[PDB]
Amino acid sequence: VPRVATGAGIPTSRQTTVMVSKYSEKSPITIPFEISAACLTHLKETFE
Amino acid sequence: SFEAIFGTYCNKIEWVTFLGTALATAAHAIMFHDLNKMTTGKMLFYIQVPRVATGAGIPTSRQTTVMVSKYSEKSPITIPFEISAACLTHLKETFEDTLLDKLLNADAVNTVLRAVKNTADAMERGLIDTFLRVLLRHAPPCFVL
Amino acid sequence: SIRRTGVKTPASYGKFVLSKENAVTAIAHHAIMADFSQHADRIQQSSQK
Repeated sequence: VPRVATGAGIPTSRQTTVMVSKYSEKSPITIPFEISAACLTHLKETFE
Repeated sequence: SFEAIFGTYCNKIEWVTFLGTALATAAHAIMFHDLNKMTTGKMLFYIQVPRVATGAGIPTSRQTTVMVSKYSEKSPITIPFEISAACLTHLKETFEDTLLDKLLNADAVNTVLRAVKNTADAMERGLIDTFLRVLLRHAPPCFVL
Repeated sequence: SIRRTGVKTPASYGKFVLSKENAVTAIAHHAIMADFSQHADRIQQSSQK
């Protein structure tokens, strides 16, 4: 903090050491996508 | 898991002096080292008067000699800084230096060099303060003037 | 005052990565200090730089 004091009789503030901690608020993201087991099969199926 | 502490960013604070601010035009800043011995700086002003007299029957107000004298008003400034006795000890205490002390000694050098330099900011900023408050405590409000 | 031409803009994500020096702190007492491989070099020098 910027140290300053002054005058005669004015109550002079002692120097202050400020240390602040700032955190992390966290969020997940998720999409599902569906592939049906007929559409899954015709990949690996490979008919005549 | 972590705690994930990231970088402790320092507040490098801006440094000002009395003359560098714009208030310096309102001041004629003078160093005088025997000033503590003074009492009341007392600029004497001798003023010659303008003169006009005229007419018949008009009372001619005689010539005038005016000597006004304005005084000095004191307002000293005083800031403390507070160095811990433990912080002064590590210049003298000085243990096994590796792994432990070379942190705490060289940081106590910094801590003392921080506050003494921060106090030099306070002596300047307090000089910004009281010179402003002198200009407050001698300026009438504008409707008076 | 609204003018739309184009702004230089980042195209890749940043990288934070746990060091071989830093990963043990996650294992020993479960924390990560950023540049803990770099704070240590100040400790064997003038500390608060």
